Amino acid sequence: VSKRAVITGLGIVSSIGNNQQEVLASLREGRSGITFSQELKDSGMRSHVWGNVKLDTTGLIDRKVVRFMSDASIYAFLSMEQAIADAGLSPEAYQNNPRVGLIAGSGGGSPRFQVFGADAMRGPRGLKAVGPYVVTKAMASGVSACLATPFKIHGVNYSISSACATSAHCIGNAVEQIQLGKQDIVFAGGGEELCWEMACEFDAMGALSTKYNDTPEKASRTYDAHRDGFVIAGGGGMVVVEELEHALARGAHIYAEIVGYGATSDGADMVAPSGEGAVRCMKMAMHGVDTPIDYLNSHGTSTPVGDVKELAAIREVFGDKSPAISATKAMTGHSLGAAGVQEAIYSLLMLEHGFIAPSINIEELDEQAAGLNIVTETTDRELTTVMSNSFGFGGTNATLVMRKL
Amino acid sequence: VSKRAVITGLGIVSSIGNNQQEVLASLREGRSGITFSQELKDSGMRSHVWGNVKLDTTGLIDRKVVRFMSDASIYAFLSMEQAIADAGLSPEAYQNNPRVGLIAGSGGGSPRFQVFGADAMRGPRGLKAVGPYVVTKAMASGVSACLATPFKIHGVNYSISSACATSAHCIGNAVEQIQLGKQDIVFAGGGEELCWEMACEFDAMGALSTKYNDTPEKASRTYDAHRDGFVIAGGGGMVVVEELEHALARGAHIYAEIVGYGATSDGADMVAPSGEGAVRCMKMAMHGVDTPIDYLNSHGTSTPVGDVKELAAIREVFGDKSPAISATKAMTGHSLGAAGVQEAIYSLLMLEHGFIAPSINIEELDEQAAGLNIVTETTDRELTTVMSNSFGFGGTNATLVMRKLK
Amino acid sequence: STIEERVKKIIGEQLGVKQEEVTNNASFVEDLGADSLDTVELVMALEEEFDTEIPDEEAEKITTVQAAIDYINGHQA
Amino acid sequence: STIEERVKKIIGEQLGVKQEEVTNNASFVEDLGADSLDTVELVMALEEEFDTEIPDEEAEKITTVQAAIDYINGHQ
Ligand SMILES: *[C@@H](C(=O)CCCCCCCC)[C@@H](O)C(=O)NCCNC(=O)CCNC(=O)[C@H](O)C(C)(C)COP(*)(=O)O
Ligand SMILES: *[C@@H](C(=O)CCCCCCCC)[C@@H](O)C(=O)NCCNC(=O)CCNC(=O)[C@H](O)C(C)(C)COP(*)(=O)O
Repeated sequence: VSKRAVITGLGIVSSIGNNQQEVLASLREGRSGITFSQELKDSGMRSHVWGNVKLDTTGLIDRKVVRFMSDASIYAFLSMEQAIADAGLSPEAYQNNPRVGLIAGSGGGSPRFQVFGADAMRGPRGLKAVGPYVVTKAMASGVSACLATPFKIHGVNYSISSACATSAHCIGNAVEQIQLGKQDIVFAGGGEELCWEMACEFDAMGALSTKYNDTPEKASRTYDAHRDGFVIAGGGGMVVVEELEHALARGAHIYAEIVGYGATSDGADMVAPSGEGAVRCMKMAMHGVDTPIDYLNSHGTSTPVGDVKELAAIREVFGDKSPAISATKAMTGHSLGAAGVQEAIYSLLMLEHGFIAPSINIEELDEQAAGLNIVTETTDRELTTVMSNSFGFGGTNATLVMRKL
Repeated sequence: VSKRAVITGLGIVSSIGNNQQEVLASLREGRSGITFSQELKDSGMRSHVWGNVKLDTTGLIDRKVVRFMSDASIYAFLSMEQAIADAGLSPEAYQNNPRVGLIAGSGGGSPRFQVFGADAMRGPRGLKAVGPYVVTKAMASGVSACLATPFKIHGVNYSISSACATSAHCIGNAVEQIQLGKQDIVFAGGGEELCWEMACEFDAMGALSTKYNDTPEKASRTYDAHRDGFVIAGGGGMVVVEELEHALARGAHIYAEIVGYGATSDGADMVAPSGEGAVRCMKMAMHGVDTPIDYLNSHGTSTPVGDVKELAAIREVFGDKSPAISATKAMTGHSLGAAGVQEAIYSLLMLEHGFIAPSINIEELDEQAAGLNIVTETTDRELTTVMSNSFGFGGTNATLVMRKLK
Repeated sequence: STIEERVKKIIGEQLGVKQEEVTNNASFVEDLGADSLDTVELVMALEEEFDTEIPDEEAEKITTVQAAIDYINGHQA
Repeated sequence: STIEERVKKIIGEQLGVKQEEVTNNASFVEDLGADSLDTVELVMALEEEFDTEIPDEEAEKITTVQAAIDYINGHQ
């Protein structure tokens, strides 16, 4: 028989909380992670906001392992430790075990350290200034390599990259490993650094927010008529995807089962979605799921184009049976590769603690958002089935559907 | 875990050939693809040799398509064009088709273009010098995004990245998608660009060959006792992974069935292999395979640390029944992210054309190759089952086993 | 005028979107085969050609061949 | 900070060891847990700290803190 996959542990470092407790509080309160960045302004950009991680990471991780890591790996690492703790896994349980694996990625590796390495090459010292550690900080697989090694992972070990769907495809791929019976546990998630080196390339396409540099907590404002792009964010998240029989036999806490995973492709435009991909993606995630979506964490990035196409696709999927929607990115900003796992965790906390978090900074709605149930006030509700979406450049789409046992 | 998966088409852009016919000829002749590199020497680098792709790409790709692409995406796009034609596939069959996906990656996105967009931003024009196309070029998923979009792919779409195992894991995951019955066809492969910006990061580690810059074709010399590091290379490759019944019912040409896929982790050293994880990876890929491995395409990068550890692991798995072994990187150099699929392609061409390609440049064979059958001259042989290993930094291991169809 | 601006713009736009003979009523997207990023890039090209920086609120409006000529003729440089 | 104090701070920060467990006769590899990439980074930091170049031939000969301290003393 094909197996079932459940979430038995989570960890997160995000612009709105350094662990799941801080995040739970933020979600209930609609607290913004967005702040003004003197680094973005000093670089020459027109976006001066960001969802930064509010934590000095200097010296938190052992020298011998942190020497290989860029910030994406740092955040994913710290998230992993919390997830291992949450799942109640001892070292003997998950280390040196061929049935325990890890799939975790970033959207962009480390632009900061690819730039460092070249800047140092071109200087007076040459190779001597580069150092022997840039490759592992810059490779696209840094997040998985820098965690699989110190945590003694013996099973699957690789990253998925799919732009801003990255960490949701990681979770989905981890579920398929469980389903195929190849792994008992897979740590799944990702991380993303926060730096002008990569922010400025988004500004050059005019995708970031330019108008609210003086009012940072308002710049990210999904579904609002005067949204002017997304607020870039950094951070990390990790969940423990576990086979159901294995979780039961060890007495684990089960947040939820993953009952659906959709992954589709638009095959259309390189930077704007098609909605058609999203429709099939949510549909394939709901396939065989005999309960309704009680809550839907949208992808919603506060972009002109993005927010509408997803509401359109949402409207086509659900008929007169629409569920509630909020864009937590209105509080958090957009962590890119780490977005999917973080939003999976926000959705899991809404399910565990029976509320719906609000989409904030909607002063004036958008006409296309009519008839839809965009929850803008924290609301207590017994949720049973939740759904989260992530989309990315290149027309890549991911959907996860999560249900209580 | 029940559908069977075959390769029905392939394409490749490589230091030893711009298509499979040229690649076949180099493989049989033991021809080197390594040349001296002005760019590398100019950068300050100690390694002045590389496996460059010898191809003028001017005009090969539509302007509205190539504007989004780094070199890695270019090589993979050209490889995919080849593979679609080689599979006998027309747009009506594979485009706008939800049962057709793409899994293809790079080891490092585009270091050249991340340094570009940063060199520009810090220059006079700032944001306008950067321009609006740098994200798709530098993002890690650029290879998959820049192909799935113009080929109108509708099924799965994402990259796997695992350092130098990248495109082998892509093929493996393509196979699992067929096995799970979620896809009828998955294009799987990868590409990597070739640039000082990335190569100097390897030079700084001590990872690259530096002692043979005067004789570039002898720098890559896996299993040679005086090997001194790998020779960086670039390129792309793509194979068409297809569900078996589907292939048979359309009269496809089938190169081989993918009968094994291993994917493990060392959990030990960030940059040196444990060998223990490779043993499990090769063992995992051989599971349920009732025919012996006739030929093994090792990862074999020409590193002092790397080559012997993999030989030790091959000994452990095979014991006194060594398959024929050769390291094609001694000819081709190391294409990083693209290495897996290109070596899967070489192994498929050895299987289709009945020969073992030579492990070149072995003047003095390392004392640790004892009891291993390292083939140093082209050998015509009817092969049935071949294996290919790929390893990466971070202790990541992949193995593919490919077998002729009964 | 035409060779003062209209022709020059017209040259700019035909090389940008890759097209031949662009008509004064043409829409970059609806007629000339462009998208958002092409037009972002076309604005840059019109800035190099005339040594001027086009404001954001104005560049937002430059989506037809006439909107391009009208902007360069009706302002500075 | 003299030659010795600077040398031990470099060693200490990079190998993650308190600047008192840096014995003068400690071996980077045997006593302070350096691996081959630590060896590259340590030599590169020392080279930068004292503007001296250390050929590979010399760097293999330096197995101890004191040999490093002695190498820096006798080149400039
Ligand atoms: C993230 C993403 O997918 C791409 C970047 C991730 C990797 C970074 C690596 C750097 C080295 C977000 O862009 C995202 O979530 N995208 C998914 C779709 N959402 C969305 O809101 C669409 C965004 N598009 C637009 O804003 C316009 O369509 C745009 C930019 C094309 C304007 O041009 P035109 O359409 O007017
Ligand atoms: C490729 C790889 O895994 C990294 C890919 C990076 C992708 C692009 C990043 C852009 C910034 C090869 O490094 C590879 O295939 N590695 C796996 C095989 N290993 C191998 O051959 C041995 C490697 N290690 C060593 O040779 C030594 O460990 C060395 C010289 C690095 C340090 O010496 P110390 O251990 O004695």
